[PDB]
Amino acid sequence: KREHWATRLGLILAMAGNAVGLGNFLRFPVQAAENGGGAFMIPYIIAFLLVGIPLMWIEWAMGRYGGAQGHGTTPAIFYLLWRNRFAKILGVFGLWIPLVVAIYYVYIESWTLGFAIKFLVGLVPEPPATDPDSILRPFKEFLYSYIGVPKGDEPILKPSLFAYIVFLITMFINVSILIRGISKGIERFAKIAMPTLFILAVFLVIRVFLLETPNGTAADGLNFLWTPDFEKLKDPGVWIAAVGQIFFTLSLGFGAIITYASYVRKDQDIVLSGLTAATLNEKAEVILGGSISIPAAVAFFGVANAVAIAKAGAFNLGFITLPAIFSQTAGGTFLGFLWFFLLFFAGLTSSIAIMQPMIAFLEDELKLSRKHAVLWTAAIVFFSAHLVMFLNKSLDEMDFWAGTIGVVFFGLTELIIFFWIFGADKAWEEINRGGIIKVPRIYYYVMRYITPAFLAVLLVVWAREYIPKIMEETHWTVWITRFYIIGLFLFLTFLVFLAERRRNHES
Ligand SMILES: CCCCCCCCO[C@@H]1O[C@H](CO)[C@@H](O)[C@H](O)[C@H]1O
Ligand SMILES: CCCCCCCCO[C@@H]1O[C@H](CO)[C@@H](O)[C@H](O)[C@H]1O
Ligand SMILES: CCCCCCCCO[C@@H]1O[C@H](CO)[C@@H](O)[C@H](O)[C@H]1O
Ligand SMILES: CCCCCCCCO[C@@H]1O[C@H](CO)[C@@H](O)[C@H](O)[C@H]1O
Repeated sequence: KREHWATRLGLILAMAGNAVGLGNFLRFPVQAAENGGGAFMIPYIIAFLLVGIPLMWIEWAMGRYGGAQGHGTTPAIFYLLWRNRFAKILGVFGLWIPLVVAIYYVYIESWTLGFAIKFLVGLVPEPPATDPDSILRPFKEFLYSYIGVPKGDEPILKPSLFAYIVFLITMFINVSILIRGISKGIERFAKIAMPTLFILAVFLVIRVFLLETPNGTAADGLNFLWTPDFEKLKDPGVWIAAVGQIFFTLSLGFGAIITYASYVRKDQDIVLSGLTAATLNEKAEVILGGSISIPAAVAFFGVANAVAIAKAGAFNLGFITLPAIFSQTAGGTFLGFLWFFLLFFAGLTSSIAIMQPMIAFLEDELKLSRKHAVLWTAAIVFFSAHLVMFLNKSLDEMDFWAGTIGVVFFGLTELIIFFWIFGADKAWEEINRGGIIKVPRIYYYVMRYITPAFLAVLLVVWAREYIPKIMEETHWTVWITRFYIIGLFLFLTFLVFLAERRRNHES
């Protein structure tokens, strides 16, 4: 009846693949540097222990629970968990979030593929020594020419022809994997991509470790992230930043886990498999990820400038700073190729995970073939992405409502539906059923009180500090993007309507 993962190992590597592309290498280093890396470890571990693990297991169980009844998607899974019309409209969010994220994410993934192509061939800017900004500016210009950034006032992006071609290639590659299916495509690619990612990261970590400059060494930069500033541990903002990173550490709230877990067999383990996968992502995020960006930056610019450059963001550190830092070292363009090849493969395992929920919806509810479901989903993403490519703050706008506010809000709804409405006793049985290991009794208290309290705190905080703080100082072109992604929610709600009408006719 339903597709299933062939092997336990490929399932875990596939699941681990979702979180890797969502800034695993870039986000964690920045959050630690802003909040004191050594000090930041304790909040990060508490959040991973009291938020990430419980929610991951909740998502795994909801996916597998729905997959037994033939549904991999939250409109139907919520309705099975909660027999109410409002659960179906709430489930639309769980389709909407991964779809909106995909609209701009695959485009960003294309940037790594294009940059990797340009670096491999050596078609990169070369700074002439040494001025911190004069090294950074020619690469900042390089990204802007690729994206088509205007002067600054204009809201129009003029993407390069090369960047458009690469976006098509990137989309075609996504389709090649997704069209093969769960085991022939996703699972086969994850068994190839994850080890390749591991070798590049380790290779990069060793290479970065050997970087030295009169401004500093890379070993000094590594020491900045493990020596604690215990005085910064008392700040509530560090705890707010720790919980938020965990969502990107494990790709919680994007719907990828649920849809993936729907192809887990009804009696297969989710307790050990999900715990292993979440451990893989955390180890890769801390060890491998938190050892390439910051240490290389500290070596070239010293500790002080590095924090000022780490405050420029995780994206400014990934496409401008690190390529400019590798630009000066021996074999540096090839190291930039490796860095960008790493990002692309990490993106590939993630872009296929957030496009699979829409593919599952068409198959499960509208009864489309995999071929048609993959192509139609590809068409919708490719078409909608023209908004992200040509409208200036459009990417930023989708990232906020879907990938920032949306995922955290949806994570709380998953908890309440499964553990409060569906029943905490029922949900506990569903989680631990078929488990190689069993969840400890303490997590029943955590999943029912601690985890929802932490999320509601993060939300109300992330709300008041982001949502209504500045609703008036955004340019008027943001309404274009808001109008479109609101139309997408109406489109999905109509499809859920059609799906019920066909299900009321198949009787
Ligand atoms: C395959 C479907 C094509 C849809 C066309 C989208 C609008 C065209 O897009 C433009 O194409 C030009 C070259 O063709 C590029 O130079 C421009 O960068 C790009 O903006
Ligand atoms: C692996 C393939 C990567 C994409 C290669 C296509 C690069 C498109 O690049 C374009 O090619 C044109 C020539 O036809 C030139 O006139 C344009 O200046 C150039 O931007
Ligand atoms: C595509 C047509 C959209 C029309 C835009 C809505 C009317 C303009 O609304 C604008 O919204 C901004 C929100 O940040 C405010 O800062 C501006 O003051 C306001 O003029
Ligand atoms: C913001 C919440 C409102 C978004 C638009 C929902 C209004 C449409 O209502 C929809 O009608 C359908 C009838 O079958 C039902 O399947 C859906 O559950 C219901 O949400």
